[PDB]
Amino acid sequence: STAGKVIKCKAAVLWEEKKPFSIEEVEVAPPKAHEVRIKMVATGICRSDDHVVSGTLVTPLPVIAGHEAAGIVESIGEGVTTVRPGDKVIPLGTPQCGKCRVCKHPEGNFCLKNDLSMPRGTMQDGTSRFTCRGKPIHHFLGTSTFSQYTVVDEISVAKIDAASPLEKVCLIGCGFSTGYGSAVKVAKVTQGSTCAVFGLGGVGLSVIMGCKAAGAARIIGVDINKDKFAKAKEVGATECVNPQDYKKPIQEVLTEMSNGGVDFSFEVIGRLDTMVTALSCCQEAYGVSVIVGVPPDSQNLSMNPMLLLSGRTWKGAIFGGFKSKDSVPKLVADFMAKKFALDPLITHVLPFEKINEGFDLLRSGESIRTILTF
Amino acid sequence: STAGKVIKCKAAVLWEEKKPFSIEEVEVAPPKAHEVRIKMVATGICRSDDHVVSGTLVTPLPVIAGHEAAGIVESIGEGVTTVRPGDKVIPLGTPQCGKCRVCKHPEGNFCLKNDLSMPRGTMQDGTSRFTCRGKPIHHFLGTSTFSQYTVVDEISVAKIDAASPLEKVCLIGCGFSTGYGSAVKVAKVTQGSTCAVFGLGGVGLSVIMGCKAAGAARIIGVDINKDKFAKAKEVGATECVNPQDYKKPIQEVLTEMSNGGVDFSFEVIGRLDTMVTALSCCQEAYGVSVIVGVPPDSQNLSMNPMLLLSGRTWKGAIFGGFKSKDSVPKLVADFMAKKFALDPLITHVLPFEKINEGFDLLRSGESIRTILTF
Ligand SMILES: NC(=O)C1=CN([C@@H]2O[C@H](COP(=O)(O)OP(=O)(O)OC[C@H]3O[C@@H](n4cnc5c(N)ncnc54)[C@H](O)[C@@H]3O)[C@@H](O)[C@H]2O)C=CC1
Ligand SMILES: NC(=O)C1=CN([C@@H]2O[C@H](COP(=O)(O)OP(=O)(O)OC[C@H]3O[C@@H](n4cnc5c(N)ncnc54)[C@H](O)[C@@H]3O)[C@@H](O)[C@H]2O)C=CC1
Ligand SMILES: O=CNC1CCCCC1
Ligand SMILES: O=CNC1CCCCC1
Ligand SMILES: [Zn+2]
Ligand SMILES: [Zn+2]
Ligand SMILES: [Zn+2]
Ligand SMILES: [Zn+2]
Repeated sequence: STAGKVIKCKAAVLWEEKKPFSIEEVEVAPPKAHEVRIKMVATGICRSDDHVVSGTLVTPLPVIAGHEAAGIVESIGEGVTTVRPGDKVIPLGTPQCGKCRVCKHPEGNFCLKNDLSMPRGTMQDGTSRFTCRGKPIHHFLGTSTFSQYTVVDEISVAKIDAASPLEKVCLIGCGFSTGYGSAVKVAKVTQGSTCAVFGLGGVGLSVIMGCKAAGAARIIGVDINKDKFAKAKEVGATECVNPQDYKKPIQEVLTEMSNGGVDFSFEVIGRLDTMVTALSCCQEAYGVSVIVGVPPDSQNLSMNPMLLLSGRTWKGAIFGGFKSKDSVPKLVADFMAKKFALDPLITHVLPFEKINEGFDLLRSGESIRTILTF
Repeated sequence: STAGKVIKCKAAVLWEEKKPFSIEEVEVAPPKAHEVRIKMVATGICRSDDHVVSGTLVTPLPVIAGHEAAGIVESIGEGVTTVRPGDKVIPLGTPQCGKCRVCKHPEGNFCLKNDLSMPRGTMQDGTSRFTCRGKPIHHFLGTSTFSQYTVVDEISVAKIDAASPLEKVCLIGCGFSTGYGSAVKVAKVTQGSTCAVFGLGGVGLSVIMGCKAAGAARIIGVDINKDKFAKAKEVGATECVNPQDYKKPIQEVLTEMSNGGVDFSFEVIGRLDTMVTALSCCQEAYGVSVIVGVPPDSQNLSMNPMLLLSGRTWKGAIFGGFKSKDSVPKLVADFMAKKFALDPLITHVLPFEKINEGFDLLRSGESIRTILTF
C-alpha cells in the first residue's frame, strides 16, 4: 500500500528560529538501503527541541525537530536486519553503529556517527528524505519525530517489546534514560550518599529517580521555580531549595547543608553559571559533578581549576551514558516489569496538531513532559 | 643535648617574592604537644617551591619553604605516638589527620587539616616555631624543609624504613608519588591505552613511570623544551612532541596521532591553556584528563562545556590521590623492593648551601630534581 512510495503526511516544520512550528504537509521519501520508515505514535517535548527553536542548540534550518518518540515500522529498506514492518520502535538521537571506536569501548556511548558534533541535518548518507513546498527540509539528530512519518538510519532505531505502551515509553528515547543513567551509570551514585540535582524538569526528575534507585540518603532538588518541588519530592527528593530565596550563592548553601559538600551533583538545566555552581557544591576532595544540561551554542564557561586540583571529578554525558540500541529495549523491558515509573513525568497530553501549545506549556514552566499523540 | 631546647641552625629564608633565598641562622623552638622536631637529611627542589618565589602560589611571607624531604626525628612533643627520636621520617605537605570526613572516605586524600586551601603558614595551633633576626617566620604546607631542623605536626609526618636512603626517598614526599599516583590511582590508566603527558619535569616523568607501570601502549610526552625528551623516553615515553614545532594547535596534533583522541591526558605544568588543551586532546566520549600542575593564583580558565557533555571526565588531584601517612611508608617499602626507580628523576645533588644554584638549574630548564643534602 505505501511501501516503496512517497508518503504525504503532516509534520511540524520549523522554518526559522523563534517562530511557532508550522503544521503542514510534507513528502517523506521511501527508505533507502539500511533505512527504516516509521509511522509515529507518540513524541515527547524535550527542552532540547525548544533549544532548536531558541537558537541555544544550532542545527541547520528549515528542520523537522523531535527526537523523543515511539512508533511502528511502516517499511524497511534493503539490507535492514534488526526491525521489520509492524515492529514497535524507538528512534535514537544518539546512534549505535556498533563499529566505531566509541561503540567498541566498554564505557563510551557517543557514537561517532552522531549528528551532534558537526550537525548536517541529514541522514547518514548526507541527504534528506523530507520535502515541503517543494523545498528540502533538514533532519534533526537523525530522528525528526515531529512528523506522522519519518525515515531513520537503522543504527538510530531500536526494536522494543510488542506490548509496549508507546505513549509512555517514548520517554525512554531521551529524557528518562538520560536522567536515570546520569545518576546510575555516569555518576554511579552510591548508597547513603548526598546528591544535589539542579533543574527539576523531566530530565532532572529522572536523575532524582536514579539517585533514589541507587540508594542515596539525601537528594536535594534545586530549582528557581518552586512549583517544581512537589513532584520532585514525590519521586525522591528529600528537600528542595530555590536559589532566589537565599542571600548567599547556592553553592555555599548546599555546602553548609551537606556539612562540607555533596557526594554527587548534577547540572540538568543548561546554564554556564549553574554548571560551575554544581561543580563547586560537591565535596572538594572526592565529589563528582555531572553536566547533563545543554549549554548555549559556542559559549565558554569560566572556572578556577583549583576546584579540580583538590580532587573533584567533573564529567558530562549524552543519553545517560547508555549505548543506545543495546540499552533502550532493556529499559523498556524494565519499565514493563515495573522497575521504574514514567507517569510522574507526564503532566500533559495533547494531539500532535497542538504542538505549539505543548511548547507554550514547557516555556511557561507549567509542564514536565507533554506527550503528543499522532 | 638539644631536646627541649631552642635550636639555632641554618635555614633558607624567603623574605619576599622574586628574591634569592637567604641562608642564615634561625631559631627552631622545641615541639609542643603532638609535634615532631626533625633533623633534615635531604630535600628536593619542587616547582611548587619556586611558585612561592614567583608569586604563582600565594602563602604568607617571610617563609621557610621546602616540602619534599626526608630526615631523622630529633625529639617529640607530649602525646606523639607514631614516631620516636632517631626514626627516619618524611614530612607530608598534605596531612592525614585520620578523623575528618575526607580521611575517612575511601577515595579522598585532601585532608581538611591542609594549609593549601586557606594558607596560614603556621603549625596546626596557628603559631610558628621559627624565628629569624628576632622576626617570626611562616611555615609552608606544614613542612618547611629548607632548614637544618623543622617542627611538624604529627599528622604531617610519616615514619619510614630505618634502612631507607634519604637522599633518594625524599622524592616520595612529593614529586614521585604525585606523578605516579596521578596515573595509577587518579586516572587509573589501563593496559594498552594511549596517554599524553604535558610537562616532562620531575612530576611529569613520574606520571610517565606510572603510565608505563599501568601497561599503557603509547605514552606521548609533550614539552616545549626538547632537552627533556631523552629522559622521558628512558622512563617510558614512546614519542615526544614539542608544540613549538607545529603550525596547528597541539590538541589537534595529538588527536590525529591517536586516531581520534587519547585515553588519558595529564597536565603537569601549571598553565591554564595547557589544562584546556590536555582536556581537549582526550577522546571526546570516554577520555579522562587529570590536572596535576598548579595554576597561577586566582586565575580562571575558559572552556567549552561541550567538551565534557560528550563524555569526557576531567579531574585533578593533590599528591597523586594518596592518603599521605598511610601511603608514604608503603611507597618507601616498594622502592626498597625495587618496584620503581627514583634515580632517573635525580639530575643534580648539591649541598644545602647551594639552594639558589639549585633553583637556577630548575628555572633554566637544566635539571629535573636537584636533591639538597644537609
Ligand atoms: N545530555 C543529554 O543527553 C540531554 C540533555 N538535555 C538537556 O537537559 C536540560 C534539561 O532538559 P529538560 O528537563 O527537558 O528541561 P526543563 O526546561 O523541563 O527543566 C529545566 C529546569 O531548570 C530550571 N531552571 C532554569 N533556570 C534555572 C536556574 N538558573 N537555576 C535553577 N533552576 C533553573 C527550570 O525552572 C526547569 O524546571 C536541557 O538543557 C536539555 O537540553 C535533555 C535531554 C538529553
Ligand atoms: N598536584 C600536586 O600535588 C603537585 C603539583 N605540582 C605542580 O606540578 C607542576 C610540575 O612540577 P615539576 O615537575 O616540579 O615542574 P618542572 O618545572 O620541573 O616541569 C615543568 C615542565 O613543563 C614544561 N613546560 C613549561 N611550559 C610549557 C608549555 N607551555 N608547554 C609545554 N610544556 C611546558 C617545562 O619545560 C618543564 O619541563 C608544577 O606546577 C608544580 O607546582 C607539583 C607537585 C605536587
Ligand atoms: O535531547 C537530546 N539530545 C541532546 C543531547 C545533548 C546535546 C543536545 C542534544
Ligand atoms: O608541591 C606540593 N604541593 C602542591 C600541591 C598543589 C598546590 C600547590 C602545592
Ligand atoms: Zn531530548
Ligand atoms: Zn559507533
Ligand atoms: Zn611539591
Ligand atoms: Zn583529615
